[PDB]
Amino acid sequence: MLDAFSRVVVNSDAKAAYVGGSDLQALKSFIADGNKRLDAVNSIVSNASCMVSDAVSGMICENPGLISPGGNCYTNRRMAACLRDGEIILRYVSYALLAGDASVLEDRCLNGLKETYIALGVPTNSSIRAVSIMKAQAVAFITNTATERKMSFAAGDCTSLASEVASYFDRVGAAIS
Amino acid sequence: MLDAFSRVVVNSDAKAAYVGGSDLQALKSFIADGNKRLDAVNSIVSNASCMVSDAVSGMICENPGLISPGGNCYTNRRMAACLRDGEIILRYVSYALLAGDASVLEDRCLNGLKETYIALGVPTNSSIRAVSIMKAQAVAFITNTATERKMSFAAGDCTSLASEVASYFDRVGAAIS
Amino acid sequence: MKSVITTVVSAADAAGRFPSNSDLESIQGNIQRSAARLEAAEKLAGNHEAVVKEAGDACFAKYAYLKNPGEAGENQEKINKCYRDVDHYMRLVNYCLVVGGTGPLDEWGIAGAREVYRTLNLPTSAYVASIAYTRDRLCVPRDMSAQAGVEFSAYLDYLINALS
Amino acid sequence: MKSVITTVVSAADAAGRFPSNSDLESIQGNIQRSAARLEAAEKLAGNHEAVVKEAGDACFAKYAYLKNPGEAGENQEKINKCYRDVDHYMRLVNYCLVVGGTGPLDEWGIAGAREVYRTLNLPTSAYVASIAYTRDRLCVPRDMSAQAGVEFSAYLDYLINALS
Amino acid sequence: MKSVITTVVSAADAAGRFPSNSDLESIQGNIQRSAARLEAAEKLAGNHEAVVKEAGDACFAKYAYLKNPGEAGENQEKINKCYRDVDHYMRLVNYCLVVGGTGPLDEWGIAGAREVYRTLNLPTSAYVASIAYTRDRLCVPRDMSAQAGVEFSAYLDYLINALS
Amino acid sequence: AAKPYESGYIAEDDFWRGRGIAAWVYATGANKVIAQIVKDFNLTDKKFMVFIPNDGAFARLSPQLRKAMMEDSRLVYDMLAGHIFTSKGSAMLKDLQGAGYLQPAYGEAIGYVGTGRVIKIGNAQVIPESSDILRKNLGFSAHTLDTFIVPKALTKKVSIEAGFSPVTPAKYVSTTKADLRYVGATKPAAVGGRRAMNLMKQQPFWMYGPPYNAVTQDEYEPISAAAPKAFVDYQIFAPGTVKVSPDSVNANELNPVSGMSKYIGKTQKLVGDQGISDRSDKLPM
Amino acid sequence: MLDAFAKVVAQADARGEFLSNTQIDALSKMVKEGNQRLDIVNKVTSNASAIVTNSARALFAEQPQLIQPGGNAYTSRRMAACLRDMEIVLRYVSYAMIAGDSSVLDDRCLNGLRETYQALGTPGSSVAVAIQKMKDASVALANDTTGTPIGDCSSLVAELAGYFDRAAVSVV
Amino acid sequence: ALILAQNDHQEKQYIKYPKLAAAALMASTEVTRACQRYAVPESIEEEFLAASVDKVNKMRGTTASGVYKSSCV
Ligand SMILES: *C(=C)C1=C(C)[C@@H](Cc2[nH]c(/C=C3N=C(/C=C4\NC(=O)[C@H](C)[C@H]4CC)C(C)=C\3CCC(=O)O)c(CCC(=O)O)c2C)NC1=O
Ligand SMILES: *CC[C@H]1/C(=C/c2[nH]c(/C=C3N=C(/C=C4\NC(=O)C(CC)=C4C)C(C)=C\3CCC(=O)O)c(CCC(=O)O)c2C)NC(=O)[C@@H]1C
Ligand SMILES: C=CC1=C(C)[C@@H](Cc2[nH]c(/C=C3N=C(/C=C4\NC(=O)[C@H](C)[C@H]4CC)C(C)=C\3CCC(=O)O)c(CCC(=O)O)c2C)NC1=O
Ligand SMILES: C=CC1=C(C)[C@@H](Cc2[nH]c(/C=C3N=C(/C=C4\NC(=O)[C@H](C)[C@H]4CC)C(C)=C\3CCC(=O)O)c(CCC(=O)O)c2C)NC1=O
Ligand SMILES: C=CC1=C(C)[C@@H](Cc2[nH]c(/C=C3N=C(/C=C4\NC(=O)[C@H](C)[C@H]4CC)C(C)=C\3CCC(=O)O)c(CCC(=O)O)c2C)NC1=O
Ligand SMILES: C=CC1=C(C)[C@@H](Cc2[nH]c(/C=C3N=C(/C=C4\NC(=O)[C@H](C)[C@H]4CC)C(C)=C\3CCC(=O)O)c(CCC(=O)O)c2C)NC1=O
Ligand SMILES: C=CC1=C(C)[C@@H](Cc2[nH]c(/C=C3N=C(/C=C4\NC(=O)[C@H](C)[C@H]4CC)C(C)=C\3CCC(=O)O)c(CCC(=O)O)c2C)NC1=O
Ligand SMILES: C=CC1=C(C)[C@@H](Cc2[nH]c(/C=C3N=C(/C=C4\NC(=O)[C@H](C)[C@H]4CC)C(C)=C\3CCC(=O)O)c(CCC(=O)O)c2C)NC1=O
Ligand SMILES: C=CC1=C(C)[C@@H](Cc2[nH]c(/C=C3N=C(/C=C4\NC(=O)[C@H](C)[C@H]4CC)C(C)=C\3CCC(=O)O)c(CCC(=O)O)c2C)NC1=O
Ligand SMILES: C=CC1=C(C)[C@@H](Cc2[nH]c(/C=C3N=C(/C=C4\NC(=O)[C@H](C)[C@H]4CC)C(C)=C\3CCC(=O)O)c(CCC(=O)O)c2C)NC1=O
Ligand SMILES: C=CC1=C(C)[C@@H](Cc2[nH]c(/C=C3N=C(/C=C4\NC(=O)[C@H](C)[C@H]4CC)C(C)=C\3CCC(=O)O)c(CCC(=O)O)c2C)NC1=O
Ligand SMILES: C=CC1=C(C)[C@@H](Cc2[nH]c(/C=C3N=C(/C=C4\NC(=O)[C@H](C)[C@H]4CC)C(C)=C\3CCC(=O)O)c(CCC(=O)O)c2C)NC1=O
Ligand SMILES: C=CC1=C(C)[C@@H](Cc2[nH]c(/C=C3N=C(/C=C4\NC(=O)[C@H](C)[C@H]4CC)C(C)=C\3CCC(=O)O)c(CCC(=O)O)c2C)NC1=O
Ligand SMILES: C=CC1=C(C)[C@@H](Cc2[nH]c(/C=C3N=C(/C=C4\NC(=O)[C@H](C)[C@H]4CC)C(C)=C\3CCC(=O)O)c(CCC(=O)O)c2C)NC1=O
Repeated sequence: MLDAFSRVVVNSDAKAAYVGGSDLQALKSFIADGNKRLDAVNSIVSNASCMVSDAVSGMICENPGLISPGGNCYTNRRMAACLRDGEIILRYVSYALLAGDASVLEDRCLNGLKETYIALGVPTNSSIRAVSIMKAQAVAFITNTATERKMSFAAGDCTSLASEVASYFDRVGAAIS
Repeated sequence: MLDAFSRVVVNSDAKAAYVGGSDLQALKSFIADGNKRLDAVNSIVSNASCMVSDAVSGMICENPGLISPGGNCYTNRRMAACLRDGEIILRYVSYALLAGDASVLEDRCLNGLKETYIALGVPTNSSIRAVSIMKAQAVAFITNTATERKMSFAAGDCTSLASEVASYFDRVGAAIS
Repeated sequence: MKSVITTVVSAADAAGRFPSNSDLESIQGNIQRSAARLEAAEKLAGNHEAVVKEAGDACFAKYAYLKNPGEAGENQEKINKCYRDVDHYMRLVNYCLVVGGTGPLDEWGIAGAREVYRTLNLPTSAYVASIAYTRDRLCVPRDMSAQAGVEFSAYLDYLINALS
Repeated sequence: MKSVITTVVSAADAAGRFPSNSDLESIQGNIQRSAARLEAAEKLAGNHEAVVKEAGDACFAKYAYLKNPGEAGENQEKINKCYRDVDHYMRLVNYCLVVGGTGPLDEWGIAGAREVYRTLNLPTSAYVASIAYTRDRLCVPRDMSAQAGVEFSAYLDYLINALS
Repeated sequence: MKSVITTVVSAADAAGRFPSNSDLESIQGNIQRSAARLEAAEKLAGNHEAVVKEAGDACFAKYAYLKNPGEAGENQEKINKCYRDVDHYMRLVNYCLVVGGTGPLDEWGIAGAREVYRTLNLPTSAYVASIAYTRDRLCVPRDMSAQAGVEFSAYLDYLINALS
Repeated sequence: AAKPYESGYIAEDDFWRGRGIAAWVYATGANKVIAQIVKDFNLTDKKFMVFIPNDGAFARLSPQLRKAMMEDSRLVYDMLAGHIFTSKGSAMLKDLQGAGYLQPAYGEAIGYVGTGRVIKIGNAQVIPESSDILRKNLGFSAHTLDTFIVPKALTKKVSIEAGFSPVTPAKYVSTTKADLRYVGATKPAAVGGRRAMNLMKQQPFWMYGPPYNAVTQDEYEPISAAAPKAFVDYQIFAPGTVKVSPDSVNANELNPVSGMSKYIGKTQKLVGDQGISDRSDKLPM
Repeated sequence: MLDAFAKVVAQADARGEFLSNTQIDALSKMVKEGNQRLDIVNKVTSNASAIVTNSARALFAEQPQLIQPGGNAYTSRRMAACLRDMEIVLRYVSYAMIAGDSSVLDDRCLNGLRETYQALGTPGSSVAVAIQKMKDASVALANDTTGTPIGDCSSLVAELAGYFDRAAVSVV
Repeated sequence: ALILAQNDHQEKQYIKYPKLAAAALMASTEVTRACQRYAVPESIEEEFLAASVDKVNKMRGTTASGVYKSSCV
């Protein structure tokens, strides 16, 4: 499991080169932008339950065949398992946003999730819609463009973090796609 | 004298407009590439001593009549004054490129220069050529395409600053004409 | 206009020198500080209708005698021209936040003001009352950021010190 | 890799809970101490071949018996691989100065080293004596800053206590 | 208790190793953020009966049906224990502001609360609505500092997401 | 819309221009649309109430919602009619306590929940600090909001997948030195000559030793194969012209206790630099 | 196999919805570069043998063990296989560069290359070092004028380097 | 004239009109008596120190040959 700091270590260990000079610009900019990163992971973590419930309710209210008798989110057991399935993916994307690298998302969440949903008969398309709704909630919560709740931030620009979390969210969709 | 920032202020003061968000896209792009403007000015002032003796000797090689007896560059005193000119014009052009505005060029150097060179008997055709060779050296030094001196730069494009200094040099040439 | 640019190239022009490393080094601070001093520029430019409004009545609330006959604000058009002057001064402060120096203030509001305000009986204390009322009503996380507020207040008090 | 981030996300993953305030509070200190450890790592990166050369001869100066036949430093192939292994350890120390924790040491140089050095007849005291010599030639204002020297000597003592 | 110290000594004890540099690096951030969270906790401690009285009223105002017979807020004994439980939750939030983590919440108010509130017919939405009202009445410069408000609202959102 | 001071700030639009809450109302032209909504529903006589989203509320509209608002004028009209309420007269902040409903000028009834000083009109929170403003002429009361009132009925076609997902373009960070050198390795060897070996880089000093034996660039050039028959006598010259200097005068610098020496033997190859040469500037021939 | 234009359509059918105007001016900009992109692929396919041979020569002057007797680069059969394995990755990087999307690169070049190199005993890290040396020469050869109009190409050479790094991390 | 002017119009005026720039430099040295006709040395040290500068200034009153120019008469 590698963060942003360990990624340059593994990149320069293939070099057998010391890290210093050229490779330090990204790390010093990562340090100088760290308050916005903590400020963004806190904003995602504070609104987790509303995000998961809103994403699963949106996925159902766009496709009502899931709660249809014989659908994949039909009974209470399947609905609770789907809420859990969404909550775990949000947890791992929050880990990857905190670490600044998506290696923890690959190793513990996405490694084999593709055919696990296949063996379960879980529909692939619906989960992508839930992931995209969670992505759209995450960018609005980071950039303080949420219509239902406004938070308190110091003024400035952090759309790089919004692009990074959008870059994590589509990655998950691709693996299960 | 003015610079690039105050240029839009006299434009807004002509209509009593506040400088709004429309006006600041031109100026925040002036700041974004602020490192390239300093890197472009530093390349010119580094080889400014070669540039005058490059250009004036090129102007001699084309018209031997200047070093002819009675010619305008015939005396050591007149040759020193011509080399003194080759440097004043190069100094004010590097002021105008640093400021991002041509204002300091045409009230401190070119205002009253044409009738001075007419009253002195300084040849105008020969002058134009000393400025054009310096312009050709400026575009070579900004775009790092000199034959026998290459300077270390970060990679990227610089034809906009080269076009700006090319726009200052024919302002000089049209002024002395 | 006196700015970071026009200072260092006139010092170089007076000495006949090329732009040295100090001249380039001075403009590097114009890269760092322009993130803060430009953030107050659109903040004042977008909400410039409530600040003139809130300064103009504070000027007359401090000095109610100006509406007496024979005084400076006796009729309506004189008060209309009085609000226009606070709009002019806030526009010049908006300009000075953009150039980065006290150029436009010193050219367009400061030079020659002490003659016209004495000739036309305009009290300078009533001029600095509105600028001071703008100065103490700066909520440093709410109006703007911290450094943008510092850059804004440093240009307001320069006008206050120059008018008195 | 053992670091500041990885410990707290591994703890939150073992507990199965979201990142709380204590986790973010632990990253503020990473933000604080990165100003010292990164400029320790950069100064190590810029001058590493001088230090690897300087610490390599202290090993053979302390233990001159390694160049005898039958030992582990007979010909030039052994001395070259000795300098290579010392450079490997200095590179791992540079890596741990960057990542903030002892991860790259514990997994690329320390784990399994005892079986290799016992099997290949490599005396660990002379792999230790170079690291010990490197620590003592560190003055507080000359080589780096004050906290950078603390950050450097802490990883040197970690490597020494691991191999001893 | 879930905190900054306890997570890293529990991780080092599970690994069976000494405290490394990453552990101490995690405590530097505790030293940093204690300047904000302690003066959040002190301001909560000095004015808690005003906030609890205010919090209780909001729940009833939102859910006026609780005072009907057959419900959980019939007589004064239920409303007094409602205010007591809201004061308990505010005290646990004050405790988590001091310890630096969500330990006192997770063990004294959250764990087991769902079985109690389902068994004793206590609607969790009204135990949530008081905490939700407390969060929205927090202005940035008036009630506390800027980072203290962030530290306070983070624990309020943690309690809200735990009970919802 | 001409000047806010002329004749003070008594006129309706000038009074609001003098307030600092909603500058965006005149920055854009929503003032004309709201006027057309006060004539399309005859709201003039009956005493209504209006909720104004302040500055900052407008500055935080999502890009995909702002795009929809700027590509469909009926959407703007509906959203603006949803901020004007006739249900209960010109009510202040003391009449919204409890959880009830308000009737918009056009939209469907919108739920509100007021608990003391914390009042929600659905999706939006009222800013109590600057509100409860009753205008006698044109009687209505005004309140400020932290957010636009956005009903789920109007923002059903707005999606982030429609082209508003945030993307930051990545860029390379090469240098002029590196690119100039590497470009010489793109020509065929029969043309490039020496430059065909220009893609090799310096390696750690121990990579050039016995086990690995990395080759330097000076070993690919004719300078490392020069062994001429002729020689310089070094005796023909008058005494005092031949010069000799060592690299140092010290035992354990010319050769340390170990075999790692920079001056004696075959270990003077094991140096960090010296792995490449800048002798490819001469020519391509 | 998709191009960058087929990407947005394949994500538009999935939601069952028309391309909004923001996707359209995202695409007309991508058309409006156009000539630069083909100038890039023209420069790489004009010098392909030089790129491959100079990268292999730098690889063996650097790592002499592959051509040492017993090395993976020993003999002619293996050496010939190594010469144009690199030319295969160069070909598919140029395909992905002209497509604007790394869909052909993952489908028929990088799909299963790792266990292919594992089943043969080929060291994948040296393949990655060869990929990096081809990358450096390709981005060096990409940004010269050579009789093209002056402009910036930076967002295109970043994508070209990204294709090379995607190929380099997937092999090893 | 361009270094003693305060506002930009005042420097633009000396720029456009050369006699105005000749007169401003004179009036600037008259109201603050830095001319030589009002400069009083204090010690004989400073009197010699002023004599050296004045000897340099008289040399530009002759030609490059050494012939007296028509200015210093
Ligand atoms: C007479 C007939 C005649 C000359 C004398 C000579 C002068 C000349 N040079 C150029 C083009 C350049 N001159 C430059 C100036 C310098 N070159 C240097 O490297 C040093 C730093 C400096 C002088 C010491 C430069 C940089 C150029 C651009 C190309 C380059 O890489 O050098 C011109 C104009 C174009 C031309 O005619 O070549 C002239 C007239 N050339 C003569 O023909
Ligand atoms: C720089 C050379 C590196 C290297 C190459 C190498 N490869 C092989 C063997 C094979 N390579 C493949 C690869 C492909 N087949 C394909 O169809 C495609 C298209 C996507 C690729 C990339 C295959 C099938 C083989 C086995 C067949 C054969 O080559 O005879 C070999 C050795 C040959 C052998 O194993 O007998 C080498 C040397 N290895 C290196 O050392 C360099 C790093
Ligand atoms: C130690 C634990 C810790 C936290 C709990 C958070 C809290 C936090 N946020 C910021 C500070 C900030 N946070 C943001 C981020 C944003 N602002 C916005 O307007 C956007 C909505 C959003 C990004 C999209 C910005 C822009 C700053 C200003 C400083 C900076 O740019 O780094 C700061 C530094 C300045 C300050 O003290 O206020 C802190 C401590 N960050 C931490 O380090
Ligand atoms: C570490 C990462 C990790 C995960 C991502 C999940 C992945 C995962 N999900 C399920 C299991 C499931 N996941 C879902 C979820 C869904 N089905 C749908 O129709 C929706 C599209 C979606 C909810 C949004 C459902 C409904 C089940 C239960 C299937 C069943 O009961 O037959 C299972 C089988 C075990 C079980 O839960 O019973 C696993 C391993 N678990 C993990 O450990
Ligand atoms: C028919 C079923 C149906 C639903 C269940 C909702 C679900 C829903 N919510 C949002 C969109 C959103 N959802 C949230 C999440 C929240 N907003 C808040 O105010 C709370 C704090 C939190 C839990 C409710 C946010 C923050 C946004 C975007 C910005 C905003 O609304 O402020 C989106 C748009 C996602 C996208 O752009 O693709 C959808 C589909 N809408 C529907 O059409
Ligand atoms: C502030 C702006 C400023 C300038 C631009 C210069 C330009 C300039 N040059 C001269 C004066 C001169 N300028 C030239 C120059 C030339 N003659 C040629 O044939 C060539 C085309 C050209 C050189 C390349 C010569 C030869 C003289 C001397 C004339 C003489 O001595 O009779 C003079 C008159 C003063 C004097 O006699 O020295 C001025 C103002 N000086 C300035 O102060
Ligand atoms: C005080 C003195 C002082 C300077 C001299 C400049 C020095 C300078 N130049 C650039 C940086 C740069 N300079 C160039 C310019 C060029 N590159 C080329 O290939 C062209 C030949 C040339 C065009 C004219 C480019 C393209 C960058 C990188 C982009 C940028 O930083 O804007 C940078 C940013 C990168 C860095 O070094 O960290 C700096 C500090 N700035 C200063 O503060
Ligand atoms: C570019 C900068 C700039 C300014 C600062 C103003 C300054 C200024 N004010 C007035 C003119 C005036 N200025 C005022 C203003 C005031 N009287 C008071 O008692 C208060 C102190 C203040 C209002 C708050 C009044 C009342 C007049 C009219 C006086 C007259 O007409 O004689 C005039 C004369 C011409 C005119 O009527 O406009 C000028 C130049 N104008 C400018 O162009
Ligand atoms: C990435 C982490 C990493 C490391 C830390 C090193 C660790 C390491 N060092 C050696 C290997 C060695 N280390 C030494 C060093 C010495 N023996 C002596 O006589 C002196 C005591 C001392 C000189 C300083 C020698 C001589 C060998 C080679 C042993 C041999 O081949 O016989 C080997 C055996 C393989 C080899 O190098 O040939 C390994 C794995 N290598 C790594 O890859
Ligand atoms: C980045 C890693 C790094 C280190 C581990 C140290 C180690 C170190 N010391 C010296 C070099 C030296 N070190 C000293 C020691 C001292 N001089 C003083 O002012 C102090 C009183 C005293 C330290 C206690 C002296 C006197 C020299 C020069 C003579 C020598 O070679 O030892 C050198 C050679 C380069 C140089 O001249 O500095 C190196 C690499 N320095 C480093 O840069
Ligand atoms: C140290 C941590 C700690 C806590 C967090 C609280 C948690 C808690 N609250 C209640 C208990 C309660 N909580 C409420 C509150 C309400 N019911 C309503 O009608 C409204 C919805 C709401 C008012 C705000 C009521 C009425 C009881 C008493 C339930 C009863 O006795 O029937 C009880 C049952 C025992 C009792 O208080 O008599 C407990 C354990 N107590 C603790 O010791
Ligand atoms: C320690 C915990 C703590 C809180 C959770 C808050 C909550 C809070 N707010 C108020 C009291 C108030 N709070 C406000 C609100 C505001 N006033 C402003 O300047 C802002 C614009 C706006 C916040 C967004 C107002 C106007 C009052 C006085 C009227 C009232 O009782 O609500 C009071 C009564 C004591 C007081 O007068 O402050 C309390 C406890 N304050 C605290 O001390
Ligand atoms: C461009 C920069 C900029 C500013 C300087 C402010 C300026 C400002 N704020 C307010 C208006 C206000 N200003 C404040 C702010 C405060 N009140 C206090 O008692 C505290 C000292 C301070 C916060 C710390 C408040 C609470 C209001 C609304 C009520 C009031 O007028 O006090 C007004 C009156 C007109 C209006 O309502 O908009 C003005 C001009 N706004 C800006 O956009
Ligand atoms: C067979 C395929 C084929 C092509 C690629 C193009 C080649 C080509 N490219 C350009 C046009 C261009 N080519 C470039 C490219 C570059 N400029 C540089 O300085 C960099 C070295 C390089 C970037 C990689 C640029 C930047 C333009 C346009 C000039 C501009 O946009 O300002 C033009 C001029 C017409 C136009 O501008 O559209 C042509 C004909 N034509 C073809 O028929």
